Amino acid sequence: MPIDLYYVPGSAPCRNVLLAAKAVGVDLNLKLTDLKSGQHLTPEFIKLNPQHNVPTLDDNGFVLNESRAIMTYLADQYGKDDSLYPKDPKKRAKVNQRLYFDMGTLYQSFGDAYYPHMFGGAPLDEDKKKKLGDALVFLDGFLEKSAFVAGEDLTLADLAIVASISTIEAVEYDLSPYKNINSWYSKVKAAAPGYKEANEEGAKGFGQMFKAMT
Amino acid sequence: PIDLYYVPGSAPCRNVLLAAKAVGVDLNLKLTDLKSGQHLTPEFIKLNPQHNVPTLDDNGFVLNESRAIMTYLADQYGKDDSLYPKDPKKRAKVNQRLYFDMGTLYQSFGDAYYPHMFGGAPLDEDKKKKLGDALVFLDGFLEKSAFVAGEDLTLADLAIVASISTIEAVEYDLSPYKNINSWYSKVKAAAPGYKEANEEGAKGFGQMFKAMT
Ligand SMILES: N[C@@H](CCC(=O)N[C@@H](CS)C(=O)NCC(=O)O)C(=O)O
Ligand SMILES: N[C@@H](CCC(=O)N[C@@H](CS)C(=O)NCC(=O)O)C(=O)O
Repeated sequence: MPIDLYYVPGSAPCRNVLLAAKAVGVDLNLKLTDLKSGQHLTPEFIKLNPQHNVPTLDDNGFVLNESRAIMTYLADQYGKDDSLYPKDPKKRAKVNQRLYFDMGTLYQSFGDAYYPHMFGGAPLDEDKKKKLGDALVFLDGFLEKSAFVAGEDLTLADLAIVASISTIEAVEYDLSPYKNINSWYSKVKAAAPGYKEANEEGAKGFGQMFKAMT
Repeated sequence: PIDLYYVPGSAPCRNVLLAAKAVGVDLNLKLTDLKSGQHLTPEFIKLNPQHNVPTLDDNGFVLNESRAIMTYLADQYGKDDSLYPKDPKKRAKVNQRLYFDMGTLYQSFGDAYYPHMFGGAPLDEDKKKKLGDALVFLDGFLEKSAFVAGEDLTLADLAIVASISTIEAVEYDLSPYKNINSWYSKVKAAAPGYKEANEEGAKGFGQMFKAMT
């Protein structure tokens, strides 16, 4: 059977996976799982994934959540060669490093600053914004030294980080200080297969939803 | 030589010290005093611009992010496939649990305790509750598997045991979680070098907590 992906388009973690699947060359059967209306909280979804979250991959009964685990699973299980996620232990470690940066530092700080404001009606906190800036400073630093985030080729880590950066852009955060981010971002938009469909449109939709909600 | 810049009370540092024991990698430990800015010297920053620990320096190859260092030691020096299986599906279960550990378990612990320990803030019982939720999910994982990602000790058990030992050290109450507690016993015994790598640092962290608290 085709591999199912339970997802919503505006979700950056979901876009991580959409991008990885396009880059690897995997067709997914997309199962829209609307969170507003609780589709992740049905009895059948809970049974599939006790954490009741998207993305959830179901590859013919093999089920994963965690976007970044899903990305590397697709790449190793279905990739034609290892360019997007090298077998070499050192190059692979660099990609993993930046995937953890993306989760724990970049995307975490974005969510910390923006989700309570968007979903909880909380004031946008300047201290929290600052910490998202600090994360952007680091990423700009990475990209000063290398063409892509984990080295000289586009890898899974650029795909996750672009999903996060496009989301940060979509809430109208000012990316103008980060010249290396900006140059890289243009490069990834052109290089990442299926960029516009897998990421750009969902990110733009997130931005619309942010405006509406705030 | 393979250097580790660290402090022992840090759960992310213990993540690595555990992995290093399990894989069988000797590390030259370089204690890094954070309170006096040793991670902020020019030399450090040159090595790791994020100025954080753990930092690994494997003969000039530099990494930060504990969980990436863990899987690097296995990938580069590993002799036991069962610790971090090469099979893509088994490996993905290990990876899934590592991301659970950073993004759900340890995240929710840090959100609940760090503001209090490091910010003077009072403990928010709703944030503690979200840590509870993460522990509920973990306890569930362990209902139908011996270890967090399958039937063998893996790198994911080692990260999660660093996290749970930290959670225990702040006197959070783990008695409701029967599967976590059974698993925790097993890992303390199964993980090579567990006391050296993890116990004293978790105890240290707990003392620090009690002092700052
Ligand atoms: N760390 C996870 C995050 C997944 C996540 O945050 N999903 C959100 C949507 S963006 C969700 O499904 N929330 C519903 C829930 O957890 O109840 C990943 O990378 O996949
Ligand atoms: N996600 C990183 C977190 C590392 C981390 O937060 N280290 C702390 C100690 S527990 C630190 O070095 N803080 C100093 C700083 O960030 O400037 C990992 O897993 O290694």
